[PDB]
Amino acid sequence: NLCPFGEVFNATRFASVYAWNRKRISNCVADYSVLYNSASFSTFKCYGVSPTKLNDLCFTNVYADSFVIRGDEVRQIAPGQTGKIADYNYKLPDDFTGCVIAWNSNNLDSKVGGNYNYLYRLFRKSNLKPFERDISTEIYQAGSTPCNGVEGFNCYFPLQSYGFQPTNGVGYQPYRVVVLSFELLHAPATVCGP
Amino acid sequence: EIVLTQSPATLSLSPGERATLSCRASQSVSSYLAWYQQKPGQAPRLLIYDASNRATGIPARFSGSGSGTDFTLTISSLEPEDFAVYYCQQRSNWPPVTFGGGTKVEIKRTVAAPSVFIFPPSDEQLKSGTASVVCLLNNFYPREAKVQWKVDNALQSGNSQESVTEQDSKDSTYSLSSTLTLSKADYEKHKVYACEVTHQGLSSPVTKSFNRGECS
Amino acid sequence: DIQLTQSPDSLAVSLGERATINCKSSQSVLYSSINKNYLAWYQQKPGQPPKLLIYWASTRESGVPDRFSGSGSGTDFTLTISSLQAEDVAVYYCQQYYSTPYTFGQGTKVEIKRTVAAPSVFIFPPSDEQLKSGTASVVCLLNNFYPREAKVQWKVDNALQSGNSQESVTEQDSKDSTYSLSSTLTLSKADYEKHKVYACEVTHQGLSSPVTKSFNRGEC
Amino acid sequence: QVQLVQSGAEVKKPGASVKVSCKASGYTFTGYYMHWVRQAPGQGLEWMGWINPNSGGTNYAQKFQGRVTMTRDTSISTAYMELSRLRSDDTAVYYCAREVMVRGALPPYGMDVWGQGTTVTVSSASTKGPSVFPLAPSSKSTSGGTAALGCLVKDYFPEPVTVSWNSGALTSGVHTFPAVLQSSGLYSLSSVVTVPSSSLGTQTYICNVNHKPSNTKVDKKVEPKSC
Amino acid sequence: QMQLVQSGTEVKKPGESLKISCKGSGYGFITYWIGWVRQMPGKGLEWMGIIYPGDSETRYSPSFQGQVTISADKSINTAYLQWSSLKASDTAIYYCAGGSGISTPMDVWGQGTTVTVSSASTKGPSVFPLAPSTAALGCLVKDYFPEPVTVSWNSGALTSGVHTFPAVLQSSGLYSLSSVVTVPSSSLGTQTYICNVNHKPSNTKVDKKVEPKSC
Ligand SMILES: *[C@@H]1O[C@H](CO)[C@@H](O)[C@H](O)[C@H]1NC(C)=O
Repeated sequence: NLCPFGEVFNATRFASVYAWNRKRISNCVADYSVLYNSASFSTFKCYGVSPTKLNDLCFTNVYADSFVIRGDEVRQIAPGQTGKIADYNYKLPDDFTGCVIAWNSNNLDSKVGGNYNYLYRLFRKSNLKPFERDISTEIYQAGSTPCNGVEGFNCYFPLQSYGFQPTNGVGYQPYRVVVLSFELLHAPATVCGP
Repeated sequence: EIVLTQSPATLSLSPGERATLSCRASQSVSSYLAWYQQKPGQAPRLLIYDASNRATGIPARFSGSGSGTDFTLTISSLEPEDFAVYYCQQRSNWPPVTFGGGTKVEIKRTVAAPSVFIFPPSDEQLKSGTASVVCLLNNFYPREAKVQWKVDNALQSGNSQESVTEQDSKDSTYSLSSTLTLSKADYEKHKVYACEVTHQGLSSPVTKSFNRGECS
Repeated sequence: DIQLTQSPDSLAVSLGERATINCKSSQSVLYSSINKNYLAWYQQKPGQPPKLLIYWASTRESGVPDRFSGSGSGTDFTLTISSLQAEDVAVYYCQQYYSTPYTFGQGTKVEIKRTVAAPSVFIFPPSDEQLKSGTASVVCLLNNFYPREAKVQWKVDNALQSGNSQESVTEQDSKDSTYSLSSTLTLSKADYEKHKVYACEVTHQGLSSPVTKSFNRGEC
Repeated sequence: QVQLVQSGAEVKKPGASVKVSCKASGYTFTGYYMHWVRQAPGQGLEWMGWINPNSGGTNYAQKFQGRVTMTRDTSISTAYMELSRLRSDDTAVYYCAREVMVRGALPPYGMDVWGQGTTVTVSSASTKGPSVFPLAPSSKSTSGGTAALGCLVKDYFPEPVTVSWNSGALTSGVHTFPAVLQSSGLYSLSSVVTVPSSSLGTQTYICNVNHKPSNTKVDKKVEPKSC
Repeated sequence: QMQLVQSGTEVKKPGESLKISCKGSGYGFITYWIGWVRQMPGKGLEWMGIIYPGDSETRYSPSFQGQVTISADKSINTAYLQWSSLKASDTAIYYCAGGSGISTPMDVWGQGTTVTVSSASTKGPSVFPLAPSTAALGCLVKDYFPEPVTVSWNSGALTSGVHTFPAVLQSSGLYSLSSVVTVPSSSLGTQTYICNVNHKPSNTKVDKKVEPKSC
């Protein structure tokens, strides 16, 4: 009854960062080695916990949030960061405990003519709270006149599409990101190591 | 409304030549730049979307690039079917859609001076109270040509209309007609009627004159 | 920044006996997320890099003997060596990794305690060879003593010397857990040939009264 | 595949309204914005607005906000553009064009399929056949020279007039100029042809002018001048 | 499973730049943050800073921020600690330590890089006898730079009762040391006692015979 981390990391399709996906992992035995002994990853940043010891530990739940961003924004998926992704799309708390794993997916998420299916939120009335997901598609009102649901003067589309082209520089290429959060409640622990 | 600056207004090139067209986009928080081609009597046809990507069925010779607010449409080698008008369009928030002024890509050829002819008003129109004097400039290139009407050596203003044909299928020349319209009384009050043509192919302006009542 | 302090600074305890080291934190290092204290204990032997002994205040690293135990919470932590072994003679550091910048305790030295042993005292005058370079080195050697604390007073014509002496000490010996110490008095030849009596006075717990070893310049 | 078919040409008075339809086929109607774009004679392209065929909401251009109305019938996959209080400068070709919709984001793919266009002529003039006058060849001739002659087709409405020469047997050297709109509101046009001077005595030259809206057909022979 | 290897000993002059390295080898290096710890002679550990080699995210302690530069070459799994102009107070051992994640302990340590910044230049030691008269004898190994110096007795054949004291940094900026041995005083007349001193930086090898002095 291994934990279904394969269906998270090896998922054929990933979500947009504004609509980031969450998979709850529970009642499972996990082998985190397969993750931290892999050579397929570009970023593997852990916070408040050692992955090398995750197989000796137990947890109530593990949340696996996955999405796609561009390379130069992977730095934003960390506690205490700012910018469009951290403010408007996916925000980590200061007391984050878990790991942030990313790898270049240019061969999968870019295509000739551009892949415009991956979007991120460009405007918002306020910064997101930790782990808040906003899938609003309302025209952003930047001025005094209501927008009446259409784009116009001082009223902008809230979401912006990534221009993923195979010729993009590496910092503008798509990167698939998986954020593992480890939850310990005053309850039985159901995600454990071998 | 706002119009995007397309440059130049007219591009005169030979078949097989490289074509470079410029469009200066307005300032925008976010926008998409597209290029369309329009032939006479047809709807525009999408060539390029997002400044750089060929639309479906667009030949490989068409390409596009963009830096800052300057966007460029390139045709690596012009084909006969490529001579047409080209419009940049910007999709944005405000305005939601903006169009450029258009660039006409015409066929460059050797300079040809126009054959200038003048036609007095027919007897059948004088039998109806109006006089139409016609000036024909035949098979010339380039298209730029100044036509001026003179009645008793006095330059006319605001009483003439011009018509130009499209570039000829065979010799790629233009033809122009300028028609001066007056009342019959005003026609009969004067003698000399002259059409004066200035064109790059003429070492000096050519004047075609007739007196009222003269045969030719 | 989180300040760590250790107590004591030095610790001497017999083979197989108990050793206790306290680490105080100026700030809580407990994360209530996973209910763990972000406190680690490291051991460093002479000439060696530090080695991680305990993490999360109470979790032993793999391959660490059970005789090392970590305990405590909040701002009070303790490392306990039940049954001290000869291998465990070392300096021990607590460190917090709750938040960067990481900070260390000042370190606690742990040595073997043994019965009192008085030193063997020897004195060496400067060689004529060295004298012919223009400097006089007088050496006082204390051999195989315990505890390490001792006093070594240089006296030149019964005048006490100050600021002209250097002390060096060996580590606790492998076999007999004793120390040896050298005190070198360095001076110009001009100020060595000015006096006659050169004496080294050693005060130690193993001696009922201080032992003086002396020699006269110009005499054998 | 994807196809946008508009309704036929319209002629209206300077107070009326016009309603152009645009039937979409070969794709899911509710997925794409329907924009309307107009082009005046010899002018560029001007955006009029878009409609969301799914919700029915619209976004009108600044120039036409107040007298343009865009609707849709999804059951027949048809968009409608109504322009009210028409003026003569509303005369233009009107195109429907689709553009894919993206919820919450600007469309990146542009207007990829257009309709064939609908000519809308707004004028206070009524239907009138043209008067055909000769543009007679010059009576002065050289032996190698070329002569010009033609037909002035004046004062007709509406467009178009078709001009041929010798029942379509004379095409070489023929120039039928685009019509011009006169101050009177009526159209005028000239068709000319260059021929050998030699030929003037032997060859009959006749211009065939056809104006179907007024059912006017005139075959005018242009003759050398009786000096 | 993960190992850190540091560059070799450094002996520099005040004002010179320096860049020492720490290379990782083994599985799971992608998760490791590499910190730098300073230990001045006879003192404790001081955390200087840390870097994640994957994106070169760097954190410094306020006492070393702006004094040193920590960087990383991820293509060769290497972290770097560098100074632009060295001071005498920079003389110390520098350890690279590794922890798989931020707010994690340093479970992997390098062997250490010894750095010596001094006005002094290379110089070989003068060896003088500490003559006996059980008795003690020895050798005074004075005025050498830099560390280290190796001292043996009878080329390793005499080990029992030998105490080689740690070098002291004298006034002169040069080190000095003593190696003593306790012997039966019977020995003195017929047994030969040779201290073999080697100062490899100066390429010096001095073997000296210590005997009782004649009056
Ligand atoms: C993803 O697939 C690869 C190759 O099939 C496999 O080696 C890897 O373990 C998979 N990932 C997980 C998390 O199982």
